[PDB]
Amino acid sequence: MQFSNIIQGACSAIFSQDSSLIAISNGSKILIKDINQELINRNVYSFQDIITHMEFSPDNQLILVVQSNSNTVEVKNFNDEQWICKIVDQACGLLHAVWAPDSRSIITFSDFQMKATIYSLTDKQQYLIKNPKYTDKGLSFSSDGKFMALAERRDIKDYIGIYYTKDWKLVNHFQVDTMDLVDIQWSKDDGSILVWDSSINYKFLVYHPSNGLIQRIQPYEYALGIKCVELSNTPNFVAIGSYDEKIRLVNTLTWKIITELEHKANIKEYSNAVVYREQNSTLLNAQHLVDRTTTQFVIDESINKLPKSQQSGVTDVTFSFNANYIASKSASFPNAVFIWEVSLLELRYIILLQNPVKGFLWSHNSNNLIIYAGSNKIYFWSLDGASVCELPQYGKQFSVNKVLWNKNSKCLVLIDRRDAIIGYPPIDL
Amino acid sequence: KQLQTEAQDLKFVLQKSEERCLKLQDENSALKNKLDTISAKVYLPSCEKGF
Amino acid sequence: KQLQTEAQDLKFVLQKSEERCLKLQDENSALKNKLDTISA
Repeated sequence: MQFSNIIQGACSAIFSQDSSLIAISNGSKILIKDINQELINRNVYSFQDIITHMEFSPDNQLILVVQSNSNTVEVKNFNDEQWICKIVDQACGLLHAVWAPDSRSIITFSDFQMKATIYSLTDKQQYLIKNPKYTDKGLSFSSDGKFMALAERRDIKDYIGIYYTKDWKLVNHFQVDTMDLVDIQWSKDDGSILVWDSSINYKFLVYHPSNGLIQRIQPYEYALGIKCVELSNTPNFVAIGSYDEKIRLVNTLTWKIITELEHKANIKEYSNAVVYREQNSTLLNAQHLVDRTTTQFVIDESINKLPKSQQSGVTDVTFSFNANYIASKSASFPNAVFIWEVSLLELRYIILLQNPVKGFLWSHNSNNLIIYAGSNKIYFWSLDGASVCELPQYGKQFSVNKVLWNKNSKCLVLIDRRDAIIGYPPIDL
Repeated sequence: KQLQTEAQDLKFVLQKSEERCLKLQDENSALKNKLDTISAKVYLPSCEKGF
Repeated sequence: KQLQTEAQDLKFVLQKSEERCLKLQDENSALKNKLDTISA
């Protein structure tokens, strides 16, 4: 792995759409690095304020930065430092903001589900939002960005506002069959709005943007479910992470459950089980005084038994490149990552860690699932058995509690507290 | 037997919690309406004091 | 087993609707304080 310095003050970070830039947030400034030139600085944005959120616009020309209990949205064009805009329409609060894709605009969320006034950066045009339910959650753009489905609440009933995004206007306002909207997804071909209801009902409401329900993933009425959901990067396929350690894999062509993949606990009971673990080791050769007392990711088939609230929830349904695998994990498996293999629709490559799993990312372009757990190591479910990328003394205590991974899956961003490690992992590919 | 009555009825308790929730949501709707109402007349011009 | 599972499924959903109620009662207090701040 190629490394940059240990970025001081890197409270958090985001990376750009084209993966060329990394924005590092320091409490009073954002550092921008052009990773392609080297993992070095370009621009810096500073302010006399406390930053809690930042977003790169999807052209990577500006960064949206939102200031804390100051209700201030600050917009900086990186290619034009003279274009500084602020949204200080503070009487109502500016609790959050998100970028509106090619509309060149900011959706700024007022407090109390009042407004999510759109602030065009070219002309303001401040259309009111009829009581938005949330800031980011429930705000979901269609795959081509044509429509945005916004969770909204009026007459204390959830509904989805359907916004046509070019004119940023309400069109197919729709009452959604929910108890409580959690989020909204659009189908990959934009054939439907997949609506994620509250975990209480275990249901997915599939609505045509033009007519209301197409289908429903049946509720169980009285159990928690639909803990998470994701759409794979296939022509279309979705799978729903329930809250009973099971994923309902749905073929979106017909919206039917093709299968139910259950995590269980017994590795041996999966007909194709392959089990690995993180285990104690020594360093690779030819290492010297760097010391040892390290770990490696190894196969260990002997392992059969694997280790309310955040328990039994499917923690993810994340799809691999071309979705041949689903990385998932369970809230009930603090120490392991479950990888489902599809087309087998069977569990395989079950990974136990010595460090409770904090998360993982499928790499774009194949797999090599990146697994992190706050250990100053990146573990990978290398297709070619196993891999661990040890991080150096150059950041010896860095934990890696959060990981970003570039779409151009060459650059890795490791985040801890005021500290970031930026690099180029074993990415020869 | 008591467990059958655990199941019977927490569907009801869920329903009563739903009513309480709805009661709160409605109060908040009315309260949000008061907030929109006051803002529309107070800040419409008083925003100038601020800006 | 069949029963206890359902019963717990029910308890789990109650805990989540309770959390929604709390978000709302707290939003309620916050709304009142904002209005009062505005009037005063």
